[PDB]
Amino acid sequence: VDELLKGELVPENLTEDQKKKKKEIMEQESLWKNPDFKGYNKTFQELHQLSKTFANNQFRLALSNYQSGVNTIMKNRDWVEQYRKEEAEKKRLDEKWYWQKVDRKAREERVVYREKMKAKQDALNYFSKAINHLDEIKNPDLRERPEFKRLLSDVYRSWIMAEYDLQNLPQTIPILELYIEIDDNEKEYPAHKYLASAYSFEENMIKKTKGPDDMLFKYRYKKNVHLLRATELKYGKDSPEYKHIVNVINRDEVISV
Amino acid sequence: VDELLKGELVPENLTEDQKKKKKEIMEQESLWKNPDFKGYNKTFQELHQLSKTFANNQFRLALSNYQSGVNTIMKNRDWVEQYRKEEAEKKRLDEKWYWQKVDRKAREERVVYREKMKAKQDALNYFSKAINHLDEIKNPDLRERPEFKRLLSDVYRSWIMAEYDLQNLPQTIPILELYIEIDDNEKEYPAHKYLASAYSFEENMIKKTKGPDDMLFKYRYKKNVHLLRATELKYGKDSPEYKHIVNVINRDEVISV
Amino acid sequence: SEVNKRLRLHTVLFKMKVRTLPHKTVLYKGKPSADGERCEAADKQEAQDNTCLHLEVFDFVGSEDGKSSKNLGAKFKKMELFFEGSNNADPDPRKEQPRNLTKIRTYIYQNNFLLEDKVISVIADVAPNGEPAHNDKIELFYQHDDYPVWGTPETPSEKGVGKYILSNVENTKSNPIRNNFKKQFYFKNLDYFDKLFTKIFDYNDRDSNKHYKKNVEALKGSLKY
Repeated sequence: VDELLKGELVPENLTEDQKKKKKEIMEQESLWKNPDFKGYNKTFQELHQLSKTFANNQFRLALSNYQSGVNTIMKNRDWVEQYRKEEAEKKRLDEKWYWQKVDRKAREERVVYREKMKAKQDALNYFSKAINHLDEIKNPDLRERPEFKRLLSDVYRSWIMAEYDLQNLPQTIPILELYIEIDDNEKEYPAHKYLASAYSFEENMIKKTKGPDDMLFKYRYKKNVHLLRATELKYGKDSPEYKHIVNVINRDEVISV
Repeated sequence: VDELLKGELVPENLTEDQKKKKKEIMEQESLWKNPDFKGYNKTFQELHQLSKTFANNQFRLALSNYQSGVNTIMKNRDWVEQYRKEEAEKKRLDEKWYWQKVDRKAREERVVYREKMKAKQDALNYFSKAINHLDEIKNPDLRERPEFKRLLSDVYRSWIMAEYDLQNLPQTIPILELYIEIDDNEKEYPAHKYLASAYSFEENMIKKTKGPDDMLFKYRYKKNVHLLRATELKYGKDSPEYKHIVNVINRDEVISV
Repeated sequence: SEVNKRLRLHTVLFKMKVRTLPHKTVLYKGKPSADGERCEAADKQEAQDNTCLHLEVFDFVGSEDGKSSKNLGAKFKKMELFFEGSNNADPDPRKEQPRNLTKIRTYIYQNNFLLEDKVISVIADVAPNGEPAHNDKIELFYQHDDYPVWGTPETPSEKGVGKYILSNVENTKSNPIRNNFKKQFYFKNLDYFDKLFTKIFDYNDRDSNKHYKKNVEALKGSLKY
């Protein structure tokens, strides 16, 4: 069941009485045909944002960015695989020491890590543009369609994976919480694994800067809630791995006897 | 079939009904024979722009500019060939060190380079004047004749080749597109080769100046279209050269999975 | 032109799953809907029940001035291939024989939000193969600002308005509408989707070779120890 098979949000083309109403209005605009008209008051024209064609264009705008941004990730992996392959194929005619190989190996790992951070930022720019297009649709009826919930979740998933590569953990928390409230995305364990790490980063910074304990307790609690939830969704309840996490959480949290 | 060997756009000169019409018209104007008359209203005189004599005349002017512009390039090659011939024939009695040859040979190149680039701009003006003579003809009946198709192709062909040497690549895009819309010119690989470079040139300019992605894709798309199209027309489809180009375009463009 | 004959080879897409698609390109397969006007997307894209191809390319108004993100309108040009009969028994899409075309439908859409201008053009050729000159069997349907309503035939008073056949228009030297229609738009439109159909298949066909090679590569990792 591919929601994005047709590449649109809602299909667009019945009642004879309704067909009669559309006839008279269409003839009214025939007399008042003026392509150069520009409304001083935009309130009437702003209601066009509720039209189905408006949402079709916004959806395909955001969809277009997602394809470009995802292409950046895929093209980067293709070149990294190609670049590593070429390195082992070229002849090292001036290397006869073990430490020389390590330095040469460290050169490639610098180049590869240099290109990845460049690729992620280019992709993250596209995913940001896709997000803005999805958020300028004001029709709640069109916000519940299978096509909409498919792209909104796919954009967020590719956005967070790109954001986390750039060590920007605290920015992922608001997006992660909105991701786990769409369809059955809360049932996924990877969506809870990133939540475990993101709240752990905020736990350290509050402790490191000697901030309020109130923000520390809130971020620590959110970490334990989603760390345990992630294991439950992957290794299952009453499993030896689940038992281990209970020991850590009870050790880490506060219990009143 | 040689269209240029005709020497005219159309040979303009039967029916008794038409012949009787000619005799009565010529006598009406013969009574009003005022060779010094100049009409205050240009509208009636503008009808002469639709005549066959007018079109038979603008063809000669463009051809003369084309033929004269050909001689500029032709004579330039004779000069350069004779110039480098005389350099090796005249005795060098003060030449006994190796680096004497390097500087003297490099001096000839700057002399030759000045000769060629001066010839191009000298020839380009003739080609540019030829275009303005062809675009002012307002007889659609005579615009489809074989003679017009040959000259408009030859004028555009030499115009694009000369403009390429002056590094005026972005100015060849409109002329190249109009060149591939005439007869079987779309089946020639050189015409699509320049389009690959010209759109690549515009692609870099937007990339260099960091312009919008919209214009980048438009030039990127047209680049790959005429890059692959030129590959097809030279080695044939499913050729080893064709296969490699597809892989290059595969990483270049954007794909969705 | 012999172009539509080359479009017969595009029946291999039915049994080949589509994964690699160019940017802003939509393609799926299904069964004809009521009246044979369009195609309905099937729930399964690999069954032999499908007899049609759907291919859509969409763009944005304002991409020529860098204002695509300004939301100035929407547009898309899509073409479909209608096939007759069932698919072959074997599920292999590499070996598929050319099949006739029931009809070729061309759909042009272009809507401008600011100017409130909408142009919908539908072109259907119910005789793709069989006769080089089948002008009277080419249906043209022009709509402008929702006028006329869908399915309204052409009237003698309003020539060119509503659904009509290509043979209605003239081919005089004064207004060679028919000859230009073949030279200007129709010939280029068919070739554009002809290469695109081959473009999609070759991309997905190539991925078959790689996964065979990927398994070979991981096996060579045991030769080092």
